[PDB]
Amino acid sequence: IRIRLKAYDHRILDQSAEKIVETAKRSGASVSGPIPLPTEKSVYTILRAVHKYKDSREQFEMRTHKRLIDIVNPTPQTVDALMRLDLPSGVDIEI
Amino acid sequence: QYYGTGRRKSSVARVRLVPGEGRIVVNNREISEHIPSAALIEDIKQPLTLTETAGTYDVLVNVHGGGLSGQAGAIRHGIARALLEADPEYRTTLKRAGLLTRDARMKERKKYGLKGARRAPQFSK
Amino acid sequence: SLKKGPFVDGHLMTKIEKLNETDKKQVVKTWSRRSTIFPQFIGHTIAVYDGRKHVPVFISEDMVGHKLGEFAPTRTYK
Amino acid sequence: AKKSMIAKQQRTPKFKVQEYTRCERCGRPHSVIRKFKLCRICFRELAYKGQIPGVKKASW
Amino acid sequence: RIAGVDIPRDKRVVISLTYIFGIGRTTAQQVLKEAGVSEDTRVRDLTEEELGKIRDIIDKLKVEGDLRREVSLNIKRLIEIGSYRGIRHRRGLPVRGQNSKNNARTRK
Amino acid sequence: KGPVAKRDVLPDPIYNSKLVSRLINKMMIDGKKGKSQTILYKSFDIIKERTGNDAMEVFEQALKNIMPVLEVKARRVGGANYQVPVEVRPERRTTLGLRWLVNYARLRGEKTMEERLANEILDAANNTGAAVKKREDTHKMAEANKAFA
Amino acid sequence: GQKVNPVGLRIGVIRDWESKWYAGKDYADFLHEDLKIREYISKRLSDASVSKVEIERAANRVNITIHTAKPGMVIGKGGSEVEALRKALNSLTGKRVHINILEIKRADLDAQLVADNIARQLENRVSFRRAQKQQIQRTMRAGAQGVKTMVSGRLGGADIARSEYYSEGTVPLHTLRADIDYATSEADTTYGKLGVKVWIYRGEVL
RNA sequence: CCAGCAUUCAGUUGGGCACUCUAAGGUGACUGCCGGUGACAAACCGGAGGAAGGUGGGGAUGACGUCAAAUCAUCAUGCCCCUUAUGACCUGGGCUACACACGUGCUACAAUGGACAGAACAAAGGGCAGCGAAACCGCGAGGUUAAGCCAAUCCCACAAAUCUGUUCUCAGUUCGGAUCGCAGUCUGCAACUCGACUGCGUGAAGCUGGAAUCGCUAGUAAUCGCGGAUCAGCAUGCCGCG
Repeated sequence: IRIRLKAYDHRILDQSAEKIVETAKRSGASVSGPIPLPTEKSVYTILRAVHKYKDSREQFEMRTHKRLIDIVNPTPQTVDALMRLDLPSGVDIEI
Repeated sequence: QYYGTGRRKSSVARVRLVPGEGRIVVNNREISEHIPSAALIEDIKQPLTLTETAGTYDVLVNVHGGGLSGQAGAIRHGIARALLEADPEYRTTLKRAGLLTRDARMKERKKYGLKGARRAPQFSK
Repeated sequence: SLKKGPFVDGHLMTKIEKLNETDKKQVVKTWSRRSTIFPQFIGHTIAVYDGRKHVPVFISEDMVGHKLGEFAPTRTYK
Repeated sequence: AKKSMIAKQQRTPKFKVQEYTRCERCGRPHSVIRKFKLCRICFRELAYKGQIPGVKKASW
Repeated sequence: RIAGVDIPRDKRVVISLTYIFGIGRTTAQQVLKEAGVSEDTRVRDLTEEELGKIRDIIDKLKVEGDLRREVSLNIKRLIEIGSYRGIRHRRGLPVRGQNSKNNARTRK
Repeated sequence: KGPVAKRDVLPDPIYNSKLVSRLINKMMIDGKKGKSQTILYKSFDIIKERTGNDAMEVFEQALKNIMPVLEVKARRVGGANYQVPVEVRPERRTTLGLRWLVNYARLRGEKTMEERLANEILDAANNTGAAVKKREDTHKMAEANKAFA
Repeated sequence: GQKVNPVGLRIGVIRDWESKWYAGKDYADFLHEDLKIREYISKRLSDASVSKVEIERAANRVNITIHTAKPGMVIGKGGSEVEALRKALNSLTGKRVHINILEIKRADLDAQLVADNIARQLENRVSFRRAQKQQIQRTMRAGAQGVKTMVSGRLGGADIARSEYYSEGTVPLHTLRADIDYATSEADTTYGKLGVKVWIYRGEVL
């Protein structure tokens, strides 16, 4: 069982971290730790001026950090619990 | 049996000191097998030579990443910290000779508008 | 191109087969500088557009392997 | 030529090569980004109003 | 000499033969592949049975005048048929496709 | 502002010195240590051989015929072009000798700098040499301009 | 080249986003479908004085939180006005749109609507003298640790265009702990096009 | 990720949370503390501890205003002007012209080099009509089919300089690689003007450049490759990385 969270904000994700982990722990699913993973990030470089000034740039960087969730036991009571999870949509859970 | 880690110019070294005779093995390779230029061979040996630790400890090396002088440069910190674990007595002798710093001279990032991270391109009038 | 055959437009192949089937005839204003030259085109005179006019050119047994764009002087100089 | 240049990009051209990029907010070519389908100036002022969910300032 | 113009007697086997017009480096290697002469001997010091095998391979190729003709034939071909690339060979300007306001100093 | 010094690396594998590694930092074209080190250790093997001596005693004795005594600084008053006699620091004797070694070494002209540098040192050990007059002409610039201090 | 817009210099570090979802396969076409939303809701409800919009792509749901400082113009009966909103947007999106409205306490502290009221008074032909100083005293008596307002351009005069301060209190643009609301708003005048820059310091975080 | 534990062509099979690494939260450096200084103040000088010492290196951040500096061609735009045309559509041309100067960039003028072979070493980024392995075939650029990968799993990607041999011997040459011919490959409706890259040939100019000028305080100077935006296609360009 493999569950991957990947979001934009560390405050939302760490708040949403134990929402999966502790609730699945209630039915005893033998869930692994919230393992982090390297952040697929990207750099956009854009000229700051309208018209001139190629040598005066205005860089913008987009960070998508992600943390991993694995479950050992099936425990179909958790499958109903994982289905009914209600989160802010920035995290985009995928199983 | 003492253990250490080594980092210098973006490369990772793992140093562990089994009681041996001074043989240094680099991920099942040897020194001249992997690193030429015997200037750095006496330079990687520099923490071993000040304290009397000449022919008494064999070294397992895990060179990871980087380039050769940065790779061997990570070991000459990692040999020290592994050999710091043996006795903290001669740490004061080593620290006066440097060798504990983990040199913070990382390669600086290129600025936008500048060629080589401090170089202004050219100029006219 | 390499192996797709020498490129022709559909209008160029059309009227020259109408030209080759009966008799050599009047010139043809082509707008297809892009097209190649086939060995059936020998002796057929056609008008290639230059940018502002259709210049008439000749096709011989030597001007075979190239395209029509070799005969369009588009940038006059002195 | 603006609204026709918006329209011609939103038509179907004669060939698939003659598709090009246009940002649909301040429509002009010369750097509409592929990921955002947005323009070079229009990336910047839209970033500074809490929009474009990912991008912030850049410093590493 | 086989080309009618010499090779210097003290150079190696490949590179002395590259002075032959029409013959470059990799053309020399294909000949000596058929010759099998190890490519590093003094070309003052050969045998003619070894060098007779050097001759007939050169006899098989467009080497001395024939390669001087056919490109000059092509120059005389494409200029006298119009063929805009002919005019770029004609006037003293580049041919392969370049700008004109920049250097181009190989031809004026 | 104020004085700011810089760092340097001590050892040498062969000829276990300090100033030799400073010469290794000289002739480092474009960031090549070992490519210059390949030039260096092949040269001193000849220097040990071609003159049957230890190459260290050949080396600094050649330097003593290069290491100057007086620099010359300047002074512009109108267009007079005045000069100033300058005492050379014990810092600068180490530095400016290496410049007058290596610049004239690569400029002489032989097969390799294994051969250019080796015969240059003997031209400064036995001090009849082209780069030795570079020391001497500065004294000739110092002897004329001595009158100012 | 003058001062950088202090919202985007603070976005993510302290100030949260407005557009909030995750990118899968359509992250260009999420924005175009959402930029049409903000242009539509600012069109019909500029008279309703709607400040800011946050958008959630909620797995075939669209959650829009609305900050206005009054529902009474925006819900009307409560059932009446919001159904005309969701019927238009579900036609504009093609999928479901859920709408929730949040009322703004202390309406003279939000930069989108404070600057909007100046542009209303400028198009009602009021000069800047009575304009800015009335607006600041609304913000100072409401509670604000620093208010900076500036109207730049032709003053209704003929040619000589110029910027004009009136400000009081502390405006720390470079203390990175800010909580500073910043917004601009244009104004269509008889003698051209006035721009209004207004930003308010509210108090930093410890 | 692999130390210990065997199995392995191989972290592969097990097995493991040590170590590395990943990314969240603390912690730490403050002239805090020791000495000397001046006033005793701020602060300066030295020493200690310490991974790190005097705002640790760097970023982002650019006061009031200056130049009526730049943009009606990003957009918005008052005013003016146009309208079976200054608007819209298509083909094709041109933006790439070239007697000649100028900035701005690379490749070079060689022996610290050239050629061949062997050996070993990165960081960061990118991938769904997108990457394409392996495989076979082409001298090759590549073709062919195609595993695997919506990605720390798979692919781009075998890094180059380096090191060690071999050969080269100081000359316009085994340096140069333009210019140019022929033969090719890709993408695309289409490579003529007007693409890139190989394959063969050809092999000039130049042998450190006049007056004058330009950059740089330590991982910088120079040097060597690589990734990406941009794009069907195209980089000596610019970002970014070791």
